[PDB]
Amino acid sequence: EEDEVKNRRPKEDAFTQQRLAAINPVLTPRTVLPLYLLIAVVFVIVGGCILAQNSKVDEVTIYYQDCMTNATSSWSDIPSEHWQFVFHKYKTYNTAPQWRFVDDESDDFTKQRGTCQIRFTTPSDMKNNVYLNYVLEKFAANHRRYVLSFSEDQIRGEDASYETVHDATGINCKPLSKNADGKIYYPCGLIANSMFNDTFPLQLTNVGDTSNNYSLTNKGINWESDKKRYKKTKYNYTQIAPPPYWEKMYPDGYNETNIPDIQDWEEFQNWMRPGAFDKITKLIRINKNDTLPAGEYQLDIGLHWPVLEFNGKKGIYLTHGSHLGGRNPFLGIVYLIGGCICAAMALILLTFWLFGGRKIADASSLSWNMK
Amino acid sequence: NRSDELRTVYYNLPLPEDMLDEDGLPLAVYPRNKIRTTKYTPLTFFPKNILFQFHNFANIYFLILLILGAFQIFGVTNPGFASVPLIVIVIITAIKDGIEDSRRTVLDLEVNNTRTHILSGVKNENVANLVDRTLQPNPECRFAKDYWKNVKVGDIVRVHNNDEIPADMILLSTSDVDGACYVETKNLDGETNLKVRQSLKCSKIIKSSRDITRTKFWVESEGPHANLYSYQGNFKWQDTQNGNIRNEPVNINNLLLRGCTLRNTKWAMGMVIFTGDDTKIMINAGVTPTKKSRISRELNFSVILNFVLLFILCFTAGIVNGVYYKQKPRSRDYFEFASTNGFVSFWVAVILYQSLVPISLYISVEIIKTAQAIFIYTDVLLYNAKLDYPCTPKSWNISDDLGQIEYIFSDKTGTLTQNVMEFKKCTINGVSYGRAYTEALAGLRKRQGVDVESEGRREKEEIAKDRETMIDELRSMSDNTQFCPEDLTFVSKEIVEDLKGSSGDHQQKCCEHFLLALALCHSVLVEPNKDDPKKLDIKAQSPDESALVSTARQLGYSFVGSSKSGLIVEIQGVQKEFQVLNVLEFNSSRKRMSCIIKIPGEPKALLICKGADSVIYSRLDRTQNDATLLEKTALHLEEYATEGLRTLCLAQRELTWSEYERWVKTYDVAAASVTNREEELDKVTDVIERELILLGGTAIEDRLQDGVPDSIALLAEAGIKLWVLTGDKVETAINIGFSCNVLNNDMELLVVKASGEDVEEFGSDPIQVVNNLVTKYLREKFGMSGSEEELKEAKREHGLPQGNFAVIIDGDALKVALNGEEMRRKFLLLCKNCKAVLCCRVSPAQKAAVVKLVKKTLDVMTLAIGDGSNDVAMIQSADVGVGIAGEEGRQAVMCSDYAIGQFRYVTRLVLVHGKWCYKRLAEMIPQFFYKNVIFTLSLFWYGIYNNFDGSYLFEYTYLTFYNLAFTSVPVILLAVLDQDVSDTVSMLVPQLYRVGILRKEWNQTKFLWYMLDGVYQSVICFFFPYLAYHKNMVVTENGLGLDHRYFVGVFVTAIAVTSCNFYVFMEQYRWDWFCGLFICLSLAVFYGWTGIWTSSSSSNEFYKGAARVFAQPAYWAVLFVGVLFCLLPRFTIDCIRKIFYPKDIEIVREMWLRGDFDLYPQGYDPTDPSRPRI
Ligand SMILES: *[C@@H]1O[C@H](CO)[C@@H](O[C@@H]2O[C@H](CO)[C@@H](O[C@H]3O[C@H](CO)[C@@H](O)[C@H](O)[C@@H]3O)[C@H](O)[C@H]2NC(C)=O)[C@H](O)[C@H]1NC(C)=O
Ligand SMILES: *[C@@H]1O[C@H](CO)[C@@H](O[C@@]2(O)O[C@H](CO)[C@@H](O)[C@H](O)[C@H]2NC(C)=O)[C@H](O)[C@H]1NC(C)=O
Ligand SMILES: *[C@@H]1O[C@H](CO)[C@@H](O[C@@H]2O[C@H](CO)[C@@H](O)[C@H](O)[C@H]2NC(C)=O)[C@H](O)[C@H]1NC(C)=O
Ligand SMILES: *[C@@H]1O[C@H](CO)[C@@H](O[C@@H]2O[C@H](CO)[C@@H](O)[C@H](O)[C@H]2NC(C)=O)[C@H](O)[C@H]1NC(C)=O
Ligand SMILES: CC(C)CCC[C@@H](C)[C@H]1CC[C@H]2[C@@H]3CC=C4C[C@@H](O)CC[C@]4(C)[C@H]3CC[C@]12C
Ligand SMILES: CC(C)CCC[C@@H](C)[C@H]1CC[C@H]2[C@@H]3CC=C4C[C@@H](O)CC[C@]4(C)[C@H]3CC[C@]12C
Ligand SMILES: CC(C)CCC[C@@H](C)[C@H]1CC[C@H]2[C@@H]3CC=C4C[C@@H](O)CC[C@]4(C)[C@H]3CC[C@]12C
Ligand SMILES: CC(C)CCC[C@@H](C)[C@H]1CC[C@H]2[C@@H]3CC=C4C[C@@H](O)CC[C@]4(C)[C@H]3CC[C@]12C
Ligand SMILES: CC(C)CCC[C@@H](C)[C@H]1CC[C@H]2[C@@H]3CC=C4C[C@@H](O)CC[C@]4(C)[C@H]3CC[C@]12C
Ligand SMILES: *[C@@H]1O[C@H](CO)[C@@H](O)[C@H](O)[C@H]1NC(C)=O
Ligand code: BEF
Repeated sequence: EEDEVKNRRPKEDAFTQQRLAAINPVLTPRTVLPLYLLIAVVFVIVGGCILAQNSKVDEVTIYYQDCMTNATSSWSDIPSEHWQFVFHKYKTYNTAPQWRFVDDESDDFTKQRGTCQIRFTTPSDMKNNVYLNYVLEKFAANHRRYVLSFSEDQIRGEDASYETVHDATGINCKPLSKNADGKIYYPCGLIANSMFNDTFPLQLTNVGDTSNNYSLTNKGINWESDKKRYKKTKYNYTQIAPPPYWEKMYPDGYNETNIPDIQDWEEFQNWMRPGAFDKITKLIRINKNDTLPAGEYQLDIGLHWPVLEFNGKKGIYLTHGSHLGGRNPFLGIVYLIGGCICAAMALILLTFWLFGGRKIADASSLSWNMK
Repeated sequence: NRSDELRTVYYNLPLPEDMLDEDGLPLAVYPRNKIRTTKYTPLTFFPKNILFQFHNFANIYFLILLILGAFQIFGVTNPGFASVPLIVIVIITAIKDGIEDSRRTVLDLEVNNTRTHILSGVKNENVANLVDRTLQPNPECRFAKDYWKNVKVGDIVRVHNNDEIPADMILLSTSDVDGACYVETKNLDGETNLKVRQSLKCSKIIKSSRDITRTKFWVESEGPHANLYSYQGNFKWQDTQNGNIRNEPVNINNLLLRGCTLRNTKWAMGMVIFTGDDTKIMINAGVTPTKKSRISRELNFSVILNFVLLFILCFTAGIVNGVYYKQKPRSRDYFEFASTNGFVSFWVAVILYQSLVPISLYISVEIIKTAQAIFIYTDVLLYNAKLDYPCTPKSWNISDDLGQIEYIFSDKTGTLTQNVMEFKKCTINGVSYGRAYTEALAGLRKRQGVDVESEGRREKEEIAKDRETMIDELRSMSDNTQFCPEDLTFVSKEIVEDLKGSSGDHQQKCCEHFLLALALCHSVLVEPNKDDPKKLDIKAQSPDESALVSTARQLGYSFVGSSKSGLIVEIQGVQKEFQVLNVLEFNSSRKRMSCIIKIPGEPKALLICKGADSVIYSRLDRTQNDATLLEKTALHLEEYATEGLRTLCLAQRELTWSEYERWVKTYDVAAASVTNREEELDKVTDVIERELILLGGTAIEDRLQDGVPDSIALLAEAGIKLWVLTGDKVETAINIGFSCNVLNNDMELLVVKASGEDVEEFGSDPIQVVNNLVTKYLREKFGMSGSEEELKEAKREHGLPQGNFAVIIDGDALKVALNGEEMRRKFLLLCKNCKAVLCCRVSPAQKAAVVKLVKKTLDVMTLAIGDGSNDVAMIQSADVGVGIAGEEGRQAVMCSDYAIGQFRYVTRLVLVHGKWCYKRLAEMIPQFFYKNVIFTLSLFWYGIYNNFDGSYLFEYTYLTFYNLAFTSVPVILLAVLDQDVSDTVSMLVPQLYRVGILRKEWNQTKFLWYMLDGVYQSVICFFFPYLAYHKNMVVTENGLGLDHRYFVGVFVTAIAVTSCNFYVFMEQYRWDWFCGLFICLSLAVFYGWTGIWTSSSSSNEFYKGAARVFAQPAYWAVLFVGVLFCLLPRFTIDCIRKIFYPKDIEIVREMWLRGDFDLYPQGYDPTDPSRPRI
């Protein structure tokens, strides 16, 4: 028998022990009614400001989708279901505009061709900035295949081959990748192919005193920074072709000096931004220098876009704007309603607290100390 | 648990050709001695873990989307960026569970490497008279050091003193004569007293290794059947004198179980029979379940409801996209160039809203659970500095259960009580000596209405003064070489005063005789200490006898030495040797130990018996007695019974020489007799003690853990009903339940027994006895004689303690009380209306069955706090296993969830941590299911425009950076760093925990309300930007072109992110510097990351979202009203439901901010015996 032989404490911190500095709030009528009243007053004031600002914006919308049919060759008025004037100075100044059609038998496009002349009067001014946009109702440009139909290499001016245009990722132009002859379209996809085609004027031809017409400009209608992605074409002038709906703008193809430089073509960049909802209002003419005085003006629109074939609509939308965009009283209404709801809720809480209130903190109001 | 499948263990005999099929390896194989408590086996960890993870239906949905977006080509982009999130989530869960199993494996390796001595020198032939004195022994055969894992069947094992036995062994030899080993079964059963185990008769000849190397034998044993009081074996050998096979029975008493600790014995040499899983514990252990939480199942149901909503959305999308394609004239057949069409539309809308239940749900819940477990581990008030053990969680997924725990099934060995026995009071000559301020009396005085803290400290100071006075008087009276004040459990000062002679001569003489008798009638041995030679310690078979002998040696009546016939006693300094003529040992059926000594004076005989109160009161003389000391002693004992003091009684009697001669004559007639000489000694023992004179009684308190009588009070105030699944016996359990304030003085003790005293009225088979007892107890006090009409109505009560009774069940009465279905329902309906249900003599399987009965039927959350290898089954099968840690229990801490230091931590692991975690998860789950509805619903609401064609309103990088960066961290912080009330007010008002009992925070109506709020919120978040664009669509402050669907997407995402973050902040109970900081940081993350992504190269369609959107006043004008209109309904409903109909927590917080709980410290803990009066 020789088998006779032979600092973990948790670090006491303020975070490890979950004893961090904190404030435990309670919703007492001493700290609820002031909050409700403050929020109500602030929101009613902001909404009053917004509504006062919105009640001054003047706008002119004129739909001409049926000028090729319902209009004549003389100065005739427009039906009441095609124009809306909103002028805060004169809230009852209907003075319907007058439109006329001058058919051009040169084009063989019977669907939509000619030129619509619209004379509209404005009894007020538009300070230092006038925007003329085109409204396209009932046009669906927000579909699954339509929106993902383009190529960001051809947009960036790269000489994208057929594979980089057809075998790309989930964003590529699948239907209109290549034509029959074997030359990949330069503007590919259903967005560039289906571009708005009505040609708007470069000035508002005056009527009263023709010595001074109001001018517009197609330069500066899109974000300047947008010119950092739309680069100039780098194609060999022999491997591209206009989209199938652009065959009337380039009837002979893409020769040396006809390839459009999309960088300085701000309307094309405006159209490659597919509108989210149904209506599509895109800026096309801007005036930044001169104020637009009162009187009558005339627009010469070149109708090249077929809209009535799907019961859609289109028209002009002229406005000065505001800090909250065009005339849209939804923001002011919502602010007013939020403020009034907060005030009414504060009053209801005051009534319930002064008529059917409880004790501050009782030892007999708990669940166990009562039964 | 089957008793079949017997085995045969040889030693020094090769197996015959019947067991070995010519390969030298027997057909039978025995499992290795390695204990395996890991949740997942290291060979099948990955498949089991993946199946457990894919149990959740959202994982199956993600896998379906994966396999149907991968095979169906040309529907989505490359799927290489869709499988990575799911694979990453699965691998994260896999690494987490692997870390948990690695912790358990570290514990198992620390347990398995314990030292043991194995016989080395002779090879084993199993796996790869008695002594033949003729053959020479083997000089290389010794007991070499080895571990537990290498203890195979047939290896001779020697267990040293205080050494834990490796496996079941057949006792062969012991240092003591007759081989009477003593084992501490405190882990396999509740017995605090050392159990005696006898070795084999023929195997006593051997004493060392040189004798056993010449031994050859074999033991035929039954299969392991997982029973602690039953075993059948046959030892067989061949005689060295003549040629014949000798057989010998082997009962349970010759078996050394695994968890048994060989105590008060030098060394026991035996042979192993069962190993590893075959041991009597690893069969009553269990299968270490996965321990899923409770909120996970309702989470799966909520995921199914989200699937239903997703299917409804996809159906109404595929209908309209497919009805619109049959309308003319549309703008698609000009410019854009029904079964399969509707099908592809449906399965495009499916991939559209593929995130109604995002991939970050089962990775946010896991992060939250792990963070809450880590915050439990690093709590300083859950650290027991006595052994350096913080509350280490071992199941990280079980963290919200502790807030729903309703039943607590305690233990009584190392859970409710410590392992010390302190002599407190005594009764000599009808006079009660002793002082003590028991915590039971403290709770009683609190229930009376008097002050306890100041009065308690005052009384403790008086006890300390009396103690120092007693020490001074005992040191000034005489000098004793064995005296020591640190072992002086007695504190009274009148005892020494009346022992020196301040109350007459007869009283002094009687006190001296009583103190001498306390040091006479005992089987206590004396051993000199290892370090201090003069400090001779007392090694006794039971702790109460040790306490008696200690308090005797303290008062100047030391007992030393064990001579041939006699023992030395130092009375106050003078040494005298007595003569123990006979010693009738304390039998489990006698409950009294007697000593017959020869006192000179011809001399006389003295019979001194020490036993129970009633047992000795029966063997008394009501005729020749004081007739005044009996009533006083009975009153004192009835008084001590209401204080948890397990009292005894001492009775002496004088005898002449003729009576003792007649007694030794009938003894020699009975002692050396045959044909059941046991009954003869019983009757002679009964007739010698038919008359006795009581000379005093004792009282030994079994000390509880610190702050147990107050932790029990806190838990019972919170509503957590507790049962006591006790071990050893009934009276110990009763006095302990009296010590901690569980059993009151007016509560009737319904005893449910089989063969008791109230069973003769229903004398029949035990089944009918138990049935009649339960039925009569369910009829008169509370009449509910029935099964399905009262249980079905009581299940929908969530548990409210009431009834003012207690119930005590035995082991057999329990085994019969849960064997039948109707009996199960009747017994459970009985205990549900009781206040203090106890148990007695309950085996591990039976307590596990009790836990399963309370869990399955009457669905509730049970807790299984307990220490001991017998408590493993109920710990595993209780969904919360809280194993008490220490240097004693090293098997019920492994196979458990949490391992706290002592019981007093439960009332913090469950009352403040559990409630916190439960409320945090019950607020996180609806917030998480609501923050995704508000987003994908916007993708759907963009469908009633665009005619559900399947166009994303948000960029391809907002669908993957909304459930990942913008809104995940605030929700994680709301679920990790939220607190209803501080721990001081949490443990000051535990009634708030009742909210976690009724399941009043996480119900499906709350989730439906949150989903409806998400629907409304998403409606507003989408239709405010649209209504801004709805008139003329030119809202940019300079024209210049807005209205790309990505810009409206940024509008909607801004409103939704701000609304969701402020919603998370609104429903948070406390606002600190971390959650607010990270909410502001998430808002800034959204804004700045839009700014970084737009103003960048690879942002083709966007490229200027931040500069073109955030710079307009209309964006903010829309954002503010969006946030206000998304937050106003819920905030108003909160402000009304917290003013008009405030719940409990609101009132608690109002009175907390008023200044009610502003006196107590930060780390307050009412379950602390060292807290000052604050
Ligand atoms: C402005 O873009 C318009 C796209 O809608 C485009 O209309 C398209 O014009 C082409 C002719 O270049 C038509 O193509 C079809 O025309 C011939 C003769 O009519 C048919 O026989 C062929 O099938 C051929 O496909 C498109 O049908 C037509 N698209 C629509 C929707 O009507 C205008 O031509 C563009 N404007 C200008 C000035 O060209
Ligand atoms: C390239 O093709 C151009 C046609 O798109 C052509 O432009 C003109 O000159 O073509 C017509 C011929 O006179 C004329 O009617 C167009 O109005 C012209 N278009 C423009 C934009 O000026 C170019 O002349 C051709 N150039 C060469 C070198 O062949
Ligand atoms: C401003 O615009 C008006 C309207 O066009 C011009 O008046 C006529 O312009 C057309 C062509 O634009 C000429 O064919 C007519 O001969 C013009 N009429 C007269 C009476 O001049 C006007 O000339 C423009 N003014 C300036 C300065 O360019
Ligand atoms: C507003 O004034 C600016 C500044 O003169 C004009 O910008 C220039 O216009 C002339 C036209 O005579 C061009 O030749 C220049 O190339 C322009 N400068 C540029 C583009 O940098 C602008 O055209 C005026 N617009 C209006 C509507 O009057
Ligand atoms: C809480 C509910 C019941 C009542 C809320 C009050 C709101 C809806 C009512 C009360 C006053 C009303 C406003 C009164 C005056 C005007 C000016 C008018 O040029 C436009 C409508 C407008 C702006 C009304 C809008 C609606 C309005 C704000
Ligand atoms: C496994 C299941 C869920 C796959 C989906 C099956 C259902 C929801 C899909 C598959 C076929 C689909 C239908 C196909 C045909 C049409 C006819 C069309 O005029 C209306 C839509 C309608 C009625 C579709 C409705 C949705 C539809 C019934
Ligand atoms: C205007 C016409 C042409 C198209 C009609 C589309 C609208 C009005 C219909 C078609 C599908 C309908 C939706 C079908 C499913 C749900 C989801 C539910 O949680 C809220 C109601 C809601 C959102 C319905 C609202 C009305 C609804 C959006
Ligand atoms: C070129 C000029 C006209 C652009 C002016 C744009 C103005 C109206 C926008 C752009 C930046 C915007 C601010 C950005 C930051 C905040 C802080 C927030 O806590 C309150 C709103 C507030 C204060 C916004 C108010 C409106 C704001 C000032
Ligand atoms: C225990 C709970 C479920 C009781 C129900 C309390 C809540 C849900 C009830 C009781 C009082 C009720 C409110 C009474 C008054 C108003 C003001 C009214 O302009 C909007 C409805 C509103 C705000 C009610 C909403 C619902 C409401 C707050
Ligand atoms: C033009 O439309 C108006 C509006 O109804 C109608 O009265 C008028 O007859 C139409 N003119 C022609 C030529 O059809
Ligand atoms: F050791 Be016990 F009372 F389960």
